[PDB]
Amino acid sequence: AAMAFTLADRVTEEMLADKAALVVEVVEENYHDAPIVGIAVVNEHGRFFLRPETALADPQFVAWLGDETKKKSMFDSKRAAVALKWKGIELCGVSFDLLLAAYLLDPAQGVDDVRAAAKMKQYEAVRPDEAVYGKGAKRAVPDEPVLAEHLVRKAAAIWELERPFLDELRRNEQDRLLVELEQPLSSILAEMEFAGVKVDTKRLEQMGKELAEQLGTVEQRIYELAGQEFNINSPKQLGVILFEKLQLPVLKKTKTGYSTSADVLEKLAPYHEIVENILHYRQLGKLQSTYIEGLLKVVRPDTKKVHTIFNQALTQTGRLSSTEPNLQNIPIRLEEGRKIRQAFVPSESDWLIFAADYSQIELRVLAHIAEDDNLMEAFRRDLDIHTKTAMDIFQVSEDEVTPNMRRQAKAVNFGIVYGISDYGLAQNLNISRKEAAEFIERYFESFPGVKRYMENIVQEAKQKGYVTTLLHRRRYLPDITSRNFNVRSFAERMAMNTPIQGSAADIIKKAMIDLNARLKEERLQAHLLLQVHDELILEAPKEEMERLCRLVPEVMEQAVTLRVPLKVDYHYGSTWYDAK
DNA sequence: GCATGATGCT
DNA sequence: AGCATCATGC
Repeated sequence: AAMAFTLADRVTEEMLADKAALVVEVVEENYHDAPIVGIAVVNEHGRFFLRPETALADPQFVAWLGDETKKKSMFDSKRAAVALKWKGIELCGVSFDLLLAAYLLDPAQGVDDVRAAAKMKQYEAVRPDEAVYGKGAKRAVPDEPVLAEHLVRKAAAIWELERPFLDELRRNEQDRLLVELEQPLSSILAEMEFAGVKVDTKRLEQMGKELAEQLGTVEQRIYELAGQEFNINSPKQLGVILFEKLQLPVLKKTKTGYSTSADVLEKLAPYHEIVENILHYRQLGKLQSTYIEGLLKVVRPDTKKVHTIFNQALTQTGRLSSTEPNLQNIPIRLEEGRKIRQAFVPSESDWLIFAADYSQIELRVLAHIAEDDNLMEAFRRDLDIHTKTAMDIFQVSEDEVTPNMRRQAKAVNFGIVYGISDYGLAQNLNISRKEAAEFIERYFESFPGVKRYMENIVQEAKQKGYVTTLLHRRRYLPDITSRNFNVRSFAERMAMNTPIQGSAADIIKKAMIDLNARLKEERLQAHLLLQVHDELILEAPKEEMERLCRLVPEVMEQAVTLRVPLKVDYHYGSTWYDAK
């Protein structure tokens, strides 16, 4: 039974009411400089569909869009906001975003369209986007009658679902999390994505050139050591040359066939000169394929800029994800990949890259939530946490902790974070489980408060059905009651870890909001470019560096008040590579 | 078209 | 942990 609506030929005053559900449809997944396919407005006066060419050319409609006092409820308003920024139009007054409300209520649902969110409340009078647009190749905008009905039905759902969603968010004590955190953050992310990051493609093209040289050299060497040419990129052909032709030991297998996993080849290293070349070849290869060739594909030729899209409603912990390209995983660990960061430059002459990062925010958050005296005292002293952990679990003085001891205490801290899995520890430390488990027990002896928190949180997750973060983000853990050891075990590790990774996500999001408010009050030209989980990257005139050196760390450190201090380090330079 | 398995980051 | 991407290959 079709839904009633006016298929408008011109904008009317009726369509410019004080409150409305608004749909500004951008069908391309990547909404940067993309077409707006149609518009729908549902308010107390009715339902309307507007062709974009006419409404976006109407001064009253554009003014209504930018009027902060004209409240709009939408689904993924960041997508619309950015598609409109590319058209020189400002979107304001978005007081409710259904995608974000759904995400906060339950991130595991995987809500990615209005139909998915509506189903959460037994509302199914709207179709899934995939159903009307199709998938991949066959994707396509349908004819106006079909298109117009779909947009109006989506707008009507938002109009109807706003109250029940806000009601549940309030019961969950998540209303402010939505209104004061995620929604204001959405607008900040829109500015970042729209601004983009400048790329020195000539540099990138020079690197790919040398990398192509190296690659070819290591690849030929590998054919020598193997005695024949094969597809090094095929773990299949790889596994046969290593474990059959060269008879290397099988220390590990995969579902079917052999495992050429990274650390397996690490173990194999000692036996053959070919293993080191395959690992090096894999390193240069990832650099070439993903970070030179892949990057170059998404750079806009007109501006030499790259515009990521931050998925704000995907992760189970409250973290953001980044795509097309992923700017949260640019190489930094090994020096050869790190050089890729030389290609990321300021978008204006005489401007520089400024990067600030939290120092151990997770362990600091853990010290705070577990209220572990030893852990809190360690951060209050701003101690090297890995040396301090080594001192404690190995029972030696700072003087006697050796590099191998620190590396292992560091391994327990890296693991500790993510629910401290001893099976995974043992593999990381390449030790037996009984030994890994021994490390863990010595940790809990030294950090009793952390032990108690892990126990208490697992009990809570069981009792309530979910765990929450500092700012009330929530994660349901149905598997924590499983009678299957493994399944139940993972959920218990999520119960321990989510409040840690999730609260750190909360903290840095609030810092971003606080920072932009300060940057504006100061009328600084400096602005955010990226966020990579525990660090913020900006660019600004070289003349603003000194003010930034003082402003950025302070805002980040003061975003929330914990039982221990928050510490932020920062650097700046002429390329991302130099902001170190 | 997909998943498998691999590397990259926090 | 759990994100995103890319090459293979069925």
